[PDB]
Amino acid sequence: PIFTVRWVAVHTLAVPTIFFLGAIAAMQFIQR
Amino acid sequence: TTGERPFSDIITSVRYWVIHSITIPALFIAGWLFVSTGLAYDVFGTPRPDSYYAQEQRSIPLVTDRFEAKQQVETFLEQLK
Amino acid sequence: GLPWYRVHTVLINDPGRLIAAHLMHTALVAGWAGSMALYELATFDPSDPVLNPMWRQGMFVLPFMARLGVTGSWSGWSITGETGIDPGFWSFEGVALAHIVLSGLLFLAACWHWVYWDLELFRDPRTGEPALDLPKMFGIHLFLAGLLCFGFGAFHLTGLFGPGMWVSDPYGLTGSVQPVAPEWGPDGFNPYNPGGVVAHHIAAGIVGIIAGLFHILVRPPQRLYKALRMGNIETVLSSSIAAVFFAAFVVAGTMWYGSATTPIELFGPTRYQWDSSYFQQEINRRVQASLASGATLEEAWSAIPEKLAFYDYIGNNPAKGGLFRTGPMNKGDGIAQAWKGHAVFRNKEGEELFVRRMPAFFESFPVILTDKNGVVKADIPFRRAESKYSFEQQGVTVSFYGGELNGQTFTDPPTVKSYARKAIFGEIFEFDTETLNSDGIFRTSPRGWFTFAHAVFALLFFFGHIWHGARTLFRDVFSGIDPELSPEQVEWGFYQKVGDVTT
Amino acid sequence: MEPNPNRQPVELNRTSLYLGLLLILVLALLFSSYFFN
Amino acid sequence: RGWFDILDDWLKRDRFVFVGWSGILLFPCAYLALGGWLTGTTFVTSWYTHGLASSYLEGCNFLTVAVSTPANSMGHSLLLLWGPEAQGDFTRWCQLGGLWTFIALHGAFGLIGFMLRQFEIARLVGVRPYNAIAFSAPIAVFVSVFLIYPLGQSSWFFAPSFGVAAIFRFLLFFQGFHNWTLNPFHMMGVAGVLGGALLCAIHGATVENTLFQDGEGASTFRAFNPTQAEETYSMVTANRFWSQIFGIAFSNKRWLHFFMLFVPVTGLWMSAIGVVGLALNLRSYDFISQEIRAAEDPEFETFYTKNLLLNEGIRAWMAPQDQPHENFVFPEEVLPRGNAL
Amino acid sequence: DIDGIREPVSGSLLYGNNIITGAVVPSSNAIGLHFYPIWEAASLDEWLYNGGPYQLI
Amino acid sequence: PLGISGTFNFMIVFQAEHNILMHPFHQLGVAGVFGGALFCAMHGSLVTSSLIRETTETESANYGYKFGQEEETYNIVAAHGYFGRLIFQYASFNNSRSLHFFLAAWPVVGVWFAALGISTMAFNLNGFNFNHSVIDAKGNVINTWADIINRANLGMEVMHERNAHNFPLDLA
Amino acid sequence: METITYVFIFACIIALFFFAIFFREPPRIT
Amino acid sequence: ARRTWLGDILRPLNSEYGKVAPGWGTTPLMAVFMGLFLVFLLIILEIYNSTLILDGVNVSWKALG
Amino acid sequence: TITPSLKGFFIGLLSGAVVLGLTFAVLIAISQIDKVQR
Amino acid sequence: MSEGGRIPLWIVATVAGMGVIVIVGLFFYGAYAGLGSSL
Ligand code: CLA
Ligand code: CLA
Ligand code: CLA
Ligand code: CLA
Ligand SMILES: CCCCCCCCCCCCCCCC(=O)OC[C@H](COP(=O)(O)OC[C@@H](O)CO)OC(=O)CCCCCCCCCCCCCCC
Ligand SMILES: CC1=C(/C=C/C(C)=C/C=C/C(C)=C/C=C/C=C(C)/C=C/C=C(C)/C=C/C2=C(C)CCCC2(C)C)C(C)(C)CCC1
Ligand SMILES: CC1=C(/C=C/C(C)=C/C=C/C(C)=C/C=C/C=C(C)/C=C/C=C(C)/C=C/C2=C(C)CCCC2(C)C)C(C)(C)CCC1
Ligand SMILES: [Ca+2]
Ligand SMILES: [Ca+2]
Ligand SMILES: [Cl-]
Ligand SMILES: [Cl-]
Ligand SMILES: [Fe+2]
Ligand SMILES: [Mg+2]
Repeated sequence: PIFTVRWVAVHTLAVPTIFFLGAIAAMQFIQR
Repeated sequence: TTGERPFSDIITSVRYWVIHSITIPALFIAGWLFVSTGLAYDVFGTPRPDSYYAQEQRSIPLVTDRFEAKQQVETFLEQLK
Repeated sequence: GLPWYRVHTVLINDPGRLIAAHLMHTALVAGWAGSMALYELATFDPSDPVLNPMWRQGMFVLPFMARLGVTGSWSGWSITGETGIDPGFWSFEGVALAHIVLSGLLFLAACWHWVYWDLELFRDPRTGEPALDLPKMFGIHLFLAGLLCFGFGAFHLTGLFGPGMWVSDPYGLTGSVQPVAPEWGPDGFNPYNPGGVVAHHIAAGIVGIIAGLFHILVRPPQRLYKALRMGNIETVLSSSIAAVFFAAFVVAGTMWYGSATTPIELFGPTRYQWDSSYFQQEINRRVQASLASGATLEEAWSAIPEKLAFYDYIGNNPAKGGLFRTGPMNKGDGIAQAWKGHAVFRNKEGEELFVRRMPAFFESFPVILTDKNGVVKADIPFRRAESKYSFEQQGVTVSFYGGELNGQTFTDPPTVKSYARKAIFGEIFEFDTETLNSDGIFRTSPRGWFTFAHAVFALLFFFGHIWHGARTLFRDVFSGIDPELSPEQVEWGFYQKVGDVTT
Repeated sequence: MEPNPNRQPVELNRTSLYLGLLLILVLALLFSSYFFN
Repeated sequence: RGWFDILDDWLKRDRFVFVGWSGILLFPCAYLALGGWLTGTTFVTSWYTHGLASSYLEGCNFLTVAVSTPANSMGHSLLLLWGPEAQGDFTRWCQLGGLWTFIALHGAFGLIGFMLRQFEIARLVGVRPYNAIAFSAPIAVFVSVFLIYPLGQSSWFFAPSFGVAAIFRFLLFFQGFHNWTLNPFHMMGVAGVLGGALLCAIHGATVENTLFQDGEGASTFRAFNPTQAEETYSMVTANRFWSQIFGIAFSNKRWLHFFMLFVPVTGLWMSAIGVVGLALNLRSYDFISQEIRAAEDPEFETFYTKNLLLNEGIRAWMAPQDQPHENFVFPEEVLPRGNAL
Repeated sequence: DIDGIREPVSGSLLYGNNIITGAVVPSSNAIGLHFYPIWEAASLDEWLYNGGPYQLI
Repeated sequence: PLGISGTFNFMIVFQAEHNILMHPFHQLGVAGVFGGALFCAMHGSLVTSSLIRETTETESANYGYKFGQEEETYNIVAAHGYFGRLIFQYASFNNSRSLHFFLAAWPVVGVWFAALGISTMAFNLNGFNFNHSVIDAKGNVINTWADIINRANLGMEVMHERNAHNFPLDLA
Repeated sequence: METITYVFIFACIIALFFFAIFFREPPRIT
Repeated sequence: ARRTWLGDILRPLNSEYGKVAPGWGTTPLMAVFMGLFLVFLLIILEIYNSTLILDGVNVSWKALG
Repeated sequence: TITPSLKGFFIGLLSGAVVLGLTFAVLIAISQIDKVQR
Repeated sequence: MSEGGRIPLWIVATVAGMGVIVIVGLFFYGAYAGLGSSL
């Protein structure tokens, strides 16, 4: 189990980003 | 060189895409569900479209007391039937 | 030669002349204090501490003298409005004189230290080079600061041997210099408790003495000496500048929000007292207490001190000024003469109406009258053609209670409207606008001007800190980088640890 | 008296003079309206 | 030998992402400020603090989302999550505007972190710390606009809110209430920013158009080597060109580049001073002579008085919705309006 | 008369402006996009009233 | 208008009539001059930071460069070495030609777009309009910051040229 | 006197343009 | 350089330039004090800010009569 | 005694201490493992 | 297999880019439908 500073840096940004984009995508179909 | 393996070697690698063709759709779908199940609303206290006003009310539920603001918000939410 | 912005660097390895320069700076500052005090005494009008106190008159050093117990003039008056007082030597004039003389002496000492720069004291016994042992100097000077701080707390502020400090009631009606006991409980850290100021100086003084003795007796760790460049006086300049901008931000803060050391009788009320209608609330409380005790409206309102009413007026709000609107507040709305009394507005049906007050944000503000429940009942229309709430339509009248207009009622729309216009500023006053040729435009108080100056200076001094910290820690390269700077230290792949040539 | 060894000659070249005067004059052109108010 | 020295060794390794001692402060605070902004603009409302929708979840777009300031009633509360207002409740904390102070503060300490990074890397590489020094201007601007300015006003509410349209609103508010365009410190700011852009453009273009031919390619980018000793463009030809076009020209490369530091850095610092003034409403709002004349003379008109009319319009028409805690009710008849409009 | 409504706006220093308030004022809205050189005016006084300087400059 | 306050008048009325702040070309313009200022300071500070030592402490570092000298006066490898570590190695320009081209292109293109912003709002193709874009389930308008901007713009609109309009729409 | 002041400063600036251009220290190649 | 009576008296106070304690010396203790100082500042800040609210501590002009 | 906000103060204090402590424990541990060879 | 180059970078770029286009496109669609559409 070996991480690097770069792996961590990359993923702390990338993981939430994909998650958030999923959320926002979903939001496009919300109707009042 | 910094010591780590080049990104263009990784994002063209089969291993990388094996990992991420699973992890990326999974994360995406998870965020999707975070919204579509309505959990986001309840985590962040965000009004649903039917929850900005009670039916005949037309005044913003503006917080006016610093130290019982929590209670004031709870009261406002109670006022939505 | 030296560029113009580096001329003073000739002082860096010349302790004697550095002391001369510092002496000259001190002389200049002391002289400024003396001069400023003299100018203020030459312009200050002591005849009305109620409606014309110092903070209305653009007084800046007068309140600092008053704060620590200098309240009287050799001419016989005092800032609390007393007569036939003997202030002793330490009148405002005495303080000024003292500062002037101090200035003179510091000037002469500067000359002497400048001419006799080459003192043995400044030389290192070993090398014979100019050398200041800055860590021990820090010990000595901290010890001194501690003794002086402690003494100020224990003798001056307590009144044990000294005058005490300015204190007042929560509405700044009855301020005076009093001895203050230290407060040793948690309320000691309440900014509005003077006892806390006393306790502070006693305890922090003691701590200063002990830490001073430590810094006198214990040499710095090699690692700290190296890391902070304790052989380089510029390091001291950097950290001193940091401490100073910290301090400057703090005094800006307590001047703007108020504390026990920024009394409203010396510096004027705060903007937040207007925001929260502090004085209006106290006034209404007194009036209601009076009515409940059986007084008539005229009686209840006439029992309100002019001073209290004057605090409830936006012309005294320090957040109503202008950067280039110069001089005393009196130069704007005028020299306050008298409270006109409380204006009560009513419509043709006798409902009491209340003028919506101007918030500090607004240079101009409309005139709108509501009932107790906030329903609009009257106003001054812009467009007239579809007006529903004009004073004429609604039959608005105004009656006055207390003050000069007590018992009077006005019914003609122009007059009623004029007083309404004044009512957006809070309580209404008569002003002398001819004496200073006042222009009717609000100016800020010394609370405002002080806060401005010190927030700006603090911020600039942040840059000073950064610059001199940089100069200290990068002394080796500040004429340029090493001409043979190997392409293995600045490039990648060569070293494990950055900078470290051995890896 | 021994001469002080810490002394240094001072310089302002012509270009610095022109820059400085430009700065002063333009600052004055800017702030004067506010000075007259 | 010695955990401190071992740790220092590790922190300062030349890895893809330099960490440093400064990184210990920088990375968490910057990550939290950015993360806070993305979380808030994606999911969080401003209903209870402003009467505003402010997230993608509510239907806002990129231009209109924001993490908004707390309600005016919060004063200058730190609004800590575990503080007396939210009392540990994350949801209420979001509803009370906790994310605004979260982002402003983690962001401030993050800026401290970054400037410290600039110092640490400069020190390790062996160059002078002018980059950090220059970063003092962003610092001054952030601190004066996001911290000092609201601290002078009634509350955090009047701080800028973190969003595109929110920032635009901040601009228009400053015009209407502060007459900020009239302020000589803002003007110096503008001169530094536009002058900076001018220098960027003109310097870049000049270097690119006085290049020596150092290769045979018609694309001239390949004809450069980082280790080469020679200047890649002609300072002499550049100097003659500008001397003949504009009358004056740089002749000293070192002065040119220092000046490029000096202009925008000095500009931003001056604007910061102006904003510190505005914290106290200490505005450059009026010219008194103008007002005395115009008050006495109904035919005297300048662009200054015209702009004050515009400001009065802004204040009257925007205040009731922009300042809901005041509960402003301005009847139609008191709204200032010109003919017809 | 910038907006062509006989409401003349003062731009110059001698007529009550400082450096910040002063301006050469745009030509009249009654002119619109019409070419208004000096020789189209009946006089320099007319020319000045209608903002001729602006167009020339 | 050819004057300082007149320039501000122009800006405010422009905002009333075109919502220029919400126009992407003006936003690109802002990115251009903010960016220009940033890169100006950045470049200045990096080159300044990597000047080769040619002077003593009592003289200006500028005397270390002589007009027309053939050698570059600073260490671009040191400068790049700092900048790449400050971000990551590849955001940095090691090529001075590409770097200076960027310095030219960013503000020039951004300002081109600013110019086109004014020039197309000239034909009343205006900034984004999200006035009342968010509505709740009943149909109540939920204001966004766009709607507050609209309140300010309304103030400007109704007050400007207060005696010039006789008809309800300001159509030019 | 205000007008005189503004015009004076402006005039000094133009004069300075003249000297800065035609009476600059001449650039010299080494 | 010139000796004076007062110079002679003051001499020992400016005679240990550059003298240091070995290694880290009292740095740990210093660290402790700095920490305590930080906590102290956090406390008075939060009290002034009404983020920390204490019995008998009324942070208002209405503190004392 | 201990008000709610004082309790909260202790909670924030402790939270921050735990964060800094964990951070430094981890950093020191990693640095101990991943030593620079000289 | 962590072998770097097994998938041609131009295909990766094309696919990724098309993806970006798709998602941004979905967001712009969302500007005209549902919440934020003004309808
Ligand atoms: C010689 C003794 C002496 C005495 C008794 C006075 C007395 C006075 N001075 Mg004068 N003055 C003096 C010397 C003196 N001065 C000198 C040498 C100078 C030139 C520098 C001045 C320049 C001066 C000015 C410009 C002004 C005065 C003013 C005054 C009056 C208000 C004082 C005040 O509010 O200070 C407030 C003092 C402080 C807030 C002290 C700050 C202490 C900092 C925070 C210490 C930080 C560093 C320290 C080492 C930290 C660690 C300490 C440790 C214990 C922990 C008062 C009558 C005021 C006045 O009314 O003029 C008419 C005023 O404006 N003085
Ligand atoms: C700590 C600083 C300070 C503060 C807060 C005060 C506060 C006050 N003074 Mg005092 N005073 C001071 C120092 C201070 N003074 C000094 C040093 C002197 C000697 C010059 C005086 C002499 C003095 C006199 C003679 C009088 C006052 C008066 C007053 C009162 C009115 C102030 C006013 O109109 O300001 C107006 C403020 C401004 C117009 C702001 C100026 C901002 C400058 C010009 C900006 C400069 C920018 C710079 C050039 C840019 C460089 C750019 C480059 C880096 C690129 C107010 C209580 C008046 C009073 O009422 O006394 C009874 C009064 O008559 N003061
Ligand atoms: C305790 C405060 C303090 C002290 C003792 C110093 C001392 C020094 N500074 Mg530092 N500095 C400070 C604070 C201080 N600074 C602050 C607050 C800033 C930000 C404004 C700076 C920014 C700064 C820079 C950028 C530089 C220095 C430099 C220097 C060195 C040469 C100074 C010189 O010869 O100027 C001579 C100055 C003049 C001949 C004219 C200056 C006129 C000013 C601009 C306006 C007039 C102000 C007026 C006279 C007094 C107002 C005082 C009051 C309002 C505060 C010297 C060691 C220089 C250096 O490092 O040299 C190697 C250098 O380049 N300082
Ligand atoms: C170094 C990185 C860092 C920094 C500088 C900050 C800073 C901040 N955070 Mg953030 N945060 C961080 C990382 C960081 N955070 C991380 C990693 C997370 C996720 C876990 C968070 C999650 C977070 C949340 C949810 C919140 C904050 C909040 C805050 C603010 C208030 C914090 C506070 O009051 O602490 C108080 C505690 C300390 C400062 C600890 C001090 C420990 C002392 C020094 C020990 C002393 C020992 C002593 C010397 C020993 C003496 C012995 C003797 C007794 C015998 C402050 C700006 C709050 C905020 O933003 O409000 C709006 C908030 O709600 N943070
Ligand atoms: C083609 C795109 C047109 C707009 C951008 C034009 C680039 C140059 C504009 C700045 C000129 C500054 C003054 C001249 C400065 C100067 O003298 O430049 C010189 C520089 C180098 O010249 P060379 O002679 O080596 O190459 C140009 C020719 O000779 C062909 O080899 O020119 C270029 O690099 C042109 C590159 C264009 C390649 C296409 C660029 C695409 C840019 C896309 C931007 C879209 C952004 C959308 C908004 C977000
Ligand atoms: C010698 C002698 C003597 C005498 C002394 C004297 C007489 C002194 C004086 C002194 C003085 C009398 C001093 C003064 C000073 C002053 C000052 C030092 C000032 C300064 C100022 C400033 C610095 C300012 C600035 C500014 C301006 C101008 C504008 C606005 C802004 C500002 C504020 C920044 C005797 C007999 C004692 C004895 C011994 C010997
Ligand atoms: C707050 C808080 C916190 C934190 C959190 C975090 C840290 C988060 C993060 C988050 C994140 C990290 C997120 C992310 C997101 C992202 C996104 C959302 C993105 C998007 C993008 C886009 C949309 C793109 C666009 C574009 C551009 C920009 C340009 C190019 C083109 C395009 C169009 C593509 C904690 C827990 C401590 C506690 C509580 C509070
Ligand atoms: Ca529905
Ligand atoms: Ca008059
Ligand atoms: Cl207009
Ligand atoms: Cl019309
Ligand atoms: Fe360059
Ligand atoms: Mg939608």
